[PDB]
Amino acid sequence: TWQQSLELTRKMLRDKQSKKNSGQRLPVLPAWVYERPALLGDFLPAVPIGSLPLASQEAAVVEDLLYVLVGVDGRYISAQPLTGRQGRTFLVDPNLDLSIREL
Amino acid sequence: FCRLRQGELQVLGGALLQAPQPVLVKESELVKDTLNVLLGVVSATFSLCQPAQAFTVKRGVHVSGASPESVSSLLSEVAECGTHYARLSDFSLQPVLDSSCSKGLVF
Repeated sequence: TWQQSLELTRKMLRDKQSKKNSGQRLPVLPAWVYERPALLGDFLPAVPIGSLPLASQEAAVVEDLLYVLVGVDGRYISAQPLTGRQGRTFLVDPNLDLSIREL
Repeated sequence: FCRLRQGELQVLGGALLQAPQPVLVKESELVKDTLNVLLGVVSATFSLCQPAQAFTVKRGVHVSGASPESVSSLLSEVAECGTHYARLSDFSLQPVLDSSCSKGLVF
């Protein structure tokens, strides 16, 4: 996973720094920062769109996208975890208006 | 009256409208579809159909007190405009779209 790859990269960097530092100590960050997915800053990685009004559904999706772009999976469109080095994959509700969901 | 005239023409020609049979379009609905294509988008009567790439008409929208022939004809002129808008917006994305462009800073 992306977390596993990041941990492996940090460990490899630490290993290289130890092999090259001749015992030179380096800062060790609290692992809780890298081990707290709720502490990750990416996008977090809805009313029935056929039932809610197109404007009301659009407003709910607008709040959802403000959350997702601010790192919190939205109601209709939510950007989900990335497998390794990737972006958060956005999955949108399929019952929304065509042009509204497209935009 | 106009729907009756269109129906008489259709009865003379064998009901050869199918889609051109009035797509009952509220002037509000037509304005909404116009606002859709206002973004250069593919509305219902401006859908970017397979053999359209751009505005493709709905089932013959009639007018306020008319049949679909002239109504959807003016709608088709506006649909040519909105189809050009959809395609033109895609062409306007040519610099960004052609990120791996072997044409230099021209495109």
